Amino acid sequence: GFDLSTATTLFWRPVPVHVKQQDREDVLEELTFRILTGVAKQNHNLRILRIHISSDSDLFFLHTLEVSEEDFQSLKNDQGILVDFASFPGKIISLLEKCILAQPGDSPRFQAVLTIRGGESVFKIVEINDEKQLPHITLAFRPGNDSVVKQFLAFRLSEVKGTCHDLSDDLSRTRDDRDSMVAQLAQCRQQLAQLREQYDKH
Amino acid sequence: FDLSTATTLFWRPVPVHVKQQDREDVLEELTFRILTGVAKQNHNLRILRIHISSDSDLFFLHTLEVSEEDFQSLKNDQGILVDFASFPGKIISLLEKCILAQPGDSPRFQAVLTIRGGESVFKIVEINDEKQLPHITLAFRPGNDSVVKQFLAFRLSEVKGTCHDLSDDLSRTRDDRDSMVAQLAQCRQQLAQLREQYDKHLLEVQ
Repeated sequence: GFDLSTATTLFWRPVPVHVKQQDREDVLEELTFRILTGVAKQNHNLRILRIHISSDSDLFFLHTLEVSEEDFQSLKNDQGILVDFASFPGKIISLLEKCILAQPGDSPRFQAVLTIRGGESVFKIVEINDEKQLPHITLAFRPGNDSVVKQFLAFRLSEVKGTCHDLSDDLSRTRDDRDSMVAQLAQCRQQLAQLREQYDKH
Repeated sequence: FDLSTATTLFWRPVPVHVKQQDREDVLEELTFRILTGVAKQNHNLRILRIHISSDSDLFFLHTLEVSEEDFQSLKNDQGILVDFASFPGKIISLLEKCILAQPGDSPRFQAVLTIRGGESVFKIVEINDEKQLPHITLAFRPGNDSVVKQFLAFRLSEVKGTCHDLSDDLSRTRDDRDSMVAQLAQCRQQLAQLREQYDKHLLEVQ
């Protein structure tokens, strides 16, 4: 399937989403959106796009979408999506960018909506002009399950563990440099105090 | 089991001899973490939990969990002289022995994890030439999808946190480094200016 190793992040930012769940109350949450593009393990010629909706506050919350260069004609059909596969992530980004920048008094107002109906969920980005609500994109996401959330958290962990390692390396290098500057400052202060004595010389 | 009020008593990699049914024997370095706390349901019930994981296989997990109550069965089915409070200490010293063991040693302390599928047995053995004498033998359950999920979410928030702290120190360190360079440059300026004031004043007084 999809190899999160050879993957490329195109977008990875929190977006203000209106989450609507089945027997729970409507809530405005800030959810993380990551748009990934790569290939299939089985066939290195099959391009795939992956989208993840997660929360930094709920580490178990996850919603996923996955479409190959092939199956894109199915998704494109029924939706009316004018754009091709290569163009698709760009259409998604600009729309999520509009939602990010939306301000209270706005009209037309761009709003992201995630409707959770048990084992399936629908993500839409809508343009709200007073009464009328016009959708720019409507997508089909699958929530959970235990096996998928498990793999995601293992990916996230190795990822954070890695950026942690890099931070540690810079801190070492920075601390080493700071220590060298103090030695140089002390030597300069010594030269300065010695020159002052050499000034007397009376 | 309260993971909020929990306490880590041990947390280190130990060299373990992993034996699996249908696979070849392997010497791996596995992470051991010993925690003690209480039950969510009853704040009066003391519990001990031990996790065996790998930094190389993020899905590998084997767990052991015993409450102050359940200890007596574990104690009888073993001959363990020590009480519940004393038990983690017995485990630690044995894990230290395995950690410090060197190749040519005899008596040599060795950690062994046997996987039969659905169940796994962890033992710490003393090897004096031929004879192998076990000091501890424990029953571990390999983690399922739901248990591995919770573990990785715990690990992630934990690393995400120590990552934040590292970032803060790097900011503070970088700020200090930048200030030292400014101080060094100012000192070098003062030094060059004094030199001109000296040179001139000595030429002038002639």
